[PDB]
Amino acid sequence: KTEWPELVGKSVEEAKKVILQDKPAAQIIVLPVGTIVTAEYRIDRVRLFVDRLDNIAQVPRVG
Amino acid sequence: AQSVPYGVSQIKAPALHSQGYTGSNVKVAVIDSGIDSSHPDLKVAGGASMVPSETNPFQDNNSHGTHVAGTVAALNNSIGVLGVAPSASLYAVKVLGADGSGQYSWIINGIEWAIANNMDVINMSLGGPSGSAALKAAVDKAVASGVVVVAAAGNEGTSGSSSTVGYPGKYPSVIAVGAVDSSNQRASFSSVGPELDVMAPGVSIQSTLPGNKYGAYNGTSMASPHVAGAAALILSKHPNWTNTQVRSSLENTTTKLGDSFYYGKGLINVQAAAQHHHHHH
Ligand SMILES: [Ca+2]
Ligand code: NA
Repeated sequence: KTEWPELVGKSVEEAKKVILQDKPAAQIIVLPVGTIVTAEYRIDRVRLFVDRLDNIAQVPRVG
Repeated sequence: AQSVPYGVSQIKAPALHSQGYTGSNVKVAVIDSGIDSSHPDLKVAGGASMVPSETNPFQDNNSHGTHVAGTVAALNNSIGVLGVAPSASLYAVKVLGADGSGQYSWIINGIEWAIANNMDVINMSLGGPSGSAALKAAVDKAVASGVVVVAAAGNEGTSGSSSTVGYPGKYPSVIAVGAVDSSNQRASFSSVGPELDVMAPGVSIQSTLPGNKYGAYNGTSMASPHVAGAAALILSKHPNWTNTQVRSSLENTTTKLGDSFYYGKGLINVQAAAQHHHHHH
């Protein structure tokens, strides 16, 4: 599993819990939706983009 | 002893170096997380930070901008790696904080700094899935002003028939760069779409890291600075060529790979780009 479309619209807390069940060594970083980010590919990372309510606003994916 | 990372050889940069051209006097802004100016294999000529809480552009608290900078311009000496354009005048334009993210306004402020400071080339190893009118206006302004603007295509892989190229790569004024490996195969993560322009090496790319280190990173972020460095080599051999001409020289001399949706025009070849007459190999 490398993408979690079912997490869009969930809280950031639930998303973290679910991703760590699937990928327990994941390096999770929470960032604001609508920012620009580095374009390097990190197999261990999952960025979580949240809206101003701290809900997931983009499909989480590995990279 | 110095090592030449495979991707510098793969794009044929050593052919320009043997002609005597290394990017001298070309100003390249690395619009990114900063550049560690204390690295002995980098020479940073100047810069500025647009990140409100990280005011020193010469401190890279992430590592990414230092790695990108080394692919553009790591020094030609007896240490570390060799950059594509090892004599380029390298500018650290910090618009991303330690966590690798920045606000659109910070990126635009860095593009505006680059225009005001007469940069010849901008590298943006960064992106997001949405544009903004203000971002499009900043990149279009830089190009109208004569700057070669290069960006990573993004690492969003495929999504059926949909484009997955991010912004600012996706804007027509920006050269969007995808990633291949040493066999010229597209990296599985490399974004795709009709906005993909050219490819460059983006798998297991050795470059400079903060605190006098080196390491291999992956990404369209790694591919983009091969093209920004190639633009600086081309301008050092043809200092009057416009950004329009530099862009066309790179596009018109790629080694064609697969379908353009996945590979754009193919792998850049800076030896062929820097000739007067251009064709694909
Ligand atoms: Ca060196
Ligand atoms: Na583009």
